[PDB]
Amino acid sequence: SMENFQKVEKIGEGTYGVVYKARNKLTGEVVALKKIRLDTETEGVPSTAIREISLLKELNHPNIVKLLDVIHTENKLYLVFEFLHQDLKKFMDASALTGIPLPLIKSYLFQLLQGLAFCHSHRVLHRDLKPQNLLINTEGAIKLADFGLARAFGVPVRTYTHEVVTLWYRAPEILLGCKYYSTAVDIWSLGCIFAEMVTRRALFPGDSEIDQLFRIFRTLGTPDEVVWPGVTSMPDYKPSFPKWARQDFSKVVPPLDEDGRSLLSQMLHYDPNKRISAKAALAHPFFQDVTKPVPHLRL
Amino acid sequence: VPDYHEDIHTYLREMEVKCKPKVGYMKKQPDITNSMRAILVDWLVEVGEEYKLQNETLHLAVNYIDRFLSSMSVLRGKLQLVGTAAMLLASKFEEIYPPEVAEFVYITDDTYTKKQVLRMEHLVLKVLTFDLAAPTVNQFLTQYFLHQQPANCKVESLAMFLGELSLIDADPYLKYLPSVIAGAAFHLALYTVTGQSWPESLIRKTGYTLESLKPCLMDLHQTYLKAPQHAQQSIREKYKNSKYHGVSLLNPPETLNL
Ligand SMILES: *CCS(=O)(=O)c1ccc(Nc2nc(OCC3CCCCC3)c3nc[nH]c3n2)cc1
Repeated sequence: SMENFQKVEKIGEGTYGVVYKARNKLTGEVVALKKIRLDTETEGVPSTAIREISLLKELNHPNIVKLLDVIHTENKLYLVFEFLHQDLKKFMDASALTGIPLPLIKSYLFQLLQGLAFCHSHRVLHRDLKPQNLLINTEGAIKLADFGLARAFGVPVRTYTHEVVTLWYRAPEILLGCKYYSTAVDIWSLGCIFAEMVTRRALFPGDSEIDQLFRIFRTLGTPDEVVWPGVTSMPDYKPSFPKWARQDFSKVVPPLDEDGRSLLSQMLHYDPNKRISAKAALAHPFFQDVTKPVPHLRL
Repeated sequence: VPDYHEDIHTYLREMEVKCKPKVGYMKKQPDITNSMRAILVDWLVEVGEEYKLQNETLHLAVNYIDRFLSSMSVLRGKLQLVGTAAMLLASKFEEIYPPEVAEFVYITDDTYTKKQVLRMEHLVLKVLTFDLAAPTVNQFLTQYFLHQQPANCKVESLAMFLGELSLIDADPYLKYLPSVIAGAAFHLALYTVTGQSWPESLIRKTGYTLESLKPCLMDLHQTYLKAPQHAQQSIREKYKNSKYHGVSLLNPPETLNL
């Protein structure tokens, strides 16, 4: 089964399982192998694996990590993925002194929006976009990875799992306990990541749910009924919330040009209905000169 | 999410053809029949009520079962094991808090052991090659509901009721696609409650006309009229509940206009 794979080293542990770098001995292909223990569950095959595999088999796209094969045992399931070279978090740290060039930020954002638009068109929410889950290669590609928190949605949505998205990248409608959320939560995450590529620090690094909300409110203004109809009836809204004035976006991400600021602001719109779709975002004027540069990789 | 609405609809129309069971499969099962399958699906309806599972979960489980039995010959003693594993998988796919495996062993009355349930789970995954994100009648209905003017919750619950009755009887409903059953169910509910018909806007969306829905509609109308006599009754009981507006109490029409 695994006869043809040679393990090289461990990469990390995502939402579930463990990921190793390996190579195919017959073809030479370098792969990432995700090992999933079944004997640890005499609950059986975990729901995260069932979702990740069924959805990833449908999602074939150049900016979505490619599931090549699924290898069974009674005791282990191995997912074979295309191998990428590093995550965006590592790349951002490697760039600390020198900065990420704008062409490359633009290229990466454009590509991520293509991947996300594809997901959303195929009724999939990712629900865990963050730099650790965004993988780059030596050729200038970036791809969505770790679909262990993903799910298939219906139109219109119902109530889905609340305990969702890493805190720093979590949308206000989830923090306020809204009954329904949808594709707009992934765009929110991406907007936080766009700001983060530019500054090299997380836009809203909160330490709790209430700290997260207050950090968001200090940057974008405390939302009211005018900016976001229905906020004040949302389950975890408090009328005691401090009322902060909105910051002008040229202070939020000072290196960003007018087009960039416009795009970021539509991605961080409070009202999920008004928040820009990935599809619509691909046509924003920010991308009119987009290219695909190759990054400086220090593997 | 009106912006992806049409991309999603298109995509589900494509995938419903790929997840389609084999229409003739029961003829090739030496040991089980449509009547045994009806008994099983009816039992899954009860199980769904007992654990407060989503309707979507039930629809998915039945899809898994029909696809599995399209290629795997199964003795009657083992049909419930297949069904239990299918419901487990569906719950894991679809539910926020699925029942745990022990609960699934408990509702089979220890006919089967836990390791049997877990081993069937894995066989079902192998047989379906992990392709579990199947379109259902329920997923089409939900989209079709957005074309009401205005929403009528009796129409909605009655459509779900009819779509659910279609799950019980492999003959005739296995030959119709989910989008078509949803179409017939929505039209029949809408006409029963309001007197109105399959709207223009859905002809534009789906390409289905009343003409094209007619064969399914003729079957579904008969199922509705005979629902009180059917050997299986768990769907009629479920839909007496106020959560579904007691729609199983509404009188089916004596005839349809056509
Ligand atoms: C910190 C290690 S690294 O940045 O040098 C690095 C990261 C990723 C790869 N390749 C890779 N990795 C994964 O999944 C790894 C997990 C992803 C979620 C967070 C924990 C790690 C892949 N899945 C599919 N293809 C992958 N390629 C190499 C080096």
